[PDB]
Amino acid sequence: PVWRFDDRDVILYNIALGATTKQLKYVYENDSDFQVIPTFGHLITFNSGKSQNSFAKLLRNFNPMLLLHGEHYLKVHSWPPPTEGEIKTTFEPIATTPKGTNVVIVHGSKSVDNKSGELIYSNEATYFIRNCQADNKVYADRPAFATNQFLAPKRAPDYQVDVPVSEDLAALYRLSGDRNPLHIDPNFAKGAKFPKPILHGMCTYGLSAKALIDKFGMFNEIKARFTGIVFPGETLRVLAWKESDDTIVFQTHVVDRGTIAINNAAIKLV
Amino acid sequence: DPVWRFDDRDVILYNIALGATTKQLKYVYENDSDFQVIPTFGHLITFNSGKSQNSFAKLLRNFNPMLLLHGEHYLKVHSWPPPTEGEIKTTFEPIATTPKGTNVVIVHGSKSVDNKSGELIYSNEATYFIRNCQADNKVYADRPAFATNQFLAPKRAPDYQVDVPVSEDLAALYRLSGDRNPLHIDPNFAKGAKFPKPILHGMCTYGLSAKALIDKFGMFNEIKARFTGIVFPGETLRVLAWKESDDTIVFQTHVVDRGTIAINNAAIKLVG
Repeated sequence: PVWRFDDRDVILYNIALGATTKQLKYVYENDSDFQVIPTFGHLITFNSGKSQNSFAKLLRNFNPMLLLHGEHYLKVHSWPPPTEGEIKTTFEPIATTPKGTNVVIVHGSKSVDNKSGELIYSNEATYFIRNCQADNKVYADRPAFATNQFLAPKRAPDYQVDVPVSEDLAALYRLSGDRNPLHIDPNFAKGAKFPKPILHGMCTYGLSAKALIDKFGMFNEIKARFTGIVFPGETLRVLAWKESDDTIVFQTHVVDRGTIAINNAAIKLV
Repeated sequence: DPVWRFDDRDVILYNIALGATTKQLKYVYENDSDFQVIPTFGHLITFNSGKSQNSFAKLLRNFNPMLLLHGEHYLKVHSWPPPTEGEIKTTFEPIATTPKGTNVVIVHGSKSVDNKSGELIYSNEATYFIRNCQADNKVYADRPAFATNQFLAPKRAPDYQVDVPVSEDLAALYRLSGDRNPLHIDPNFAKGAKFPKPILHGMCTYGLSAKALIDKFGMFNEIKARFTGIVFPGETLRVLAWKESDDTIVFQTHVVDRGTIAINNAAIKLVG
């Protein structure tokens, strides 16, 4: 499963996460510090054309409409990550945990440089699937950062920033690979008992990641739990605590409805 | 002859850069029943290949690519509606050349066909104005009347007007459609080309104008315009339009912030 990407993918993605023309490092391929926002590494999901669904063989009675992306963990192993090239992704289940009539699956991936074999990204996605059966198995150990609950300490946030979400952001963001109609088609969305189309959880995650970098600098590890929906046109509020020399704990709040979109989350600074 | 392979992603990215939003899913969602492309999309072969820029620098002397300015553009869509995906093959043929002092005015033509059928999709006539250059004085082919029509704005007040904000970040998005010229994003190159800061692509202004016109008047299959003034990211456009027959909408594009004219001598031909 090979994915060839270039500066156009990088810039399209960076802009979707709020990169501006003031930040030429994000939007301009000839800038001396031209760079990709590291959450870009998850996009192998949409460019590893069939292989991505390899966890399904371990499931029974699997209905895709009943699947939820509950957690995501990403690591960058080669700093800084590349802004162009060719990467090969290997997918492997990490764990399956039967829970009543449902299953929690942890699905792992590793993306390497296709012309040297150098490890670039790794991802661990946690999926929650209703009305599904599976074996109770553990295929691999997980990094501490991936399973850390990252509870916000009982003090004031060291940082707070508001991030308006364009009413049209999902329309742009989906060009990075995820075409799910839930994020764009009102008929589909309302048909699915949503008030209107929702923003991609990974876009919320990225937006959060970008905002945190503007303040705290770059990170090579990120983990978060998805706890609530976000609508385009709404405003996100990122609350952040500096919890070690290494580690920024955060939450992403939705101002307009007084909910929480991202919780149990942190980044590890380079 | 360069082969251009494009898909829904290119179309939506282009359409969004021209101000298309989720209020108009026909421009921004590929599974919309009316999914379509704003037809200026057909010009992109002008900037998105190497044989599109080296194929005319062929009668050029002392050419600097950074000293290039786009002066007029004509586009015709021959196959309606324009495809939202496919493979297109383009042939470039010189139309005319002229020295004007130490600079050079060049009219360069192109025809774009489907790569699977040989069917004519788009025709383009670009007019370039290049600073600090030198060339022969020549004329190689005839031109459609619509391309050389001066389309003088009628003396009456416009039949229609609308303002179009230009995001400070729009050139960064627009250039992803193919024209990477650093003049539109890098202050160093913009000043190298004698502008105070990066300028918006002439073709983005052109396309923003086209999009506003379509919203009011419907689809067109033929467009021509003269570029007469710079536009900076962050400024506000004003499209002025005059209905000049059941067929033809004459327009100008003004810059509200500085009281200048960015596009003049311009019109579209409405589809049937």
